[PDB]
Amino acid sequence: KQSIVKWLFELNAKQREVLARRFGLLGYEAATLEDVGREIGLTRERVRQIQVEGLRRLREILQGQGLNIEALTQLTPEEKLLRAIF
DNA sequence: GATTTGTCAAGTGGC
DNA sequence: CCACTTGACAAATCG
Repeated sequence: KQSIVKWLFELNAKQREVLARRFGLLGYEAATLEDVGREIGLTRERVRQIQVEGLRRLREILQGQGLNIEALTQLTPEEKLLRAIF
């Protein structure tokens, strides 16, 4: 309940894999849209589509009154996720 | 100064 | 409706 990565586990593996692969989170190294789709098996574009849904859908999920201020290039990948959600 | 990267509007098409 | 591609496009990117 102390970081974003925890709430990443509320989506299908695709919106999880696409997010983690793209933001350098959870062991993966931050990757281009193309390299993520080549490793999943989808087009460069659909990966952004999977990204935005899971990103937009992560905003809905975060409306559980999480005391938004908690622990929010010097930007560690977790902090690159939040400002991508909202 | 071109290649790469993200993005758009419109496209196929239904293990 | 859905997952997904196609083919354009400006802009970030890199040297």
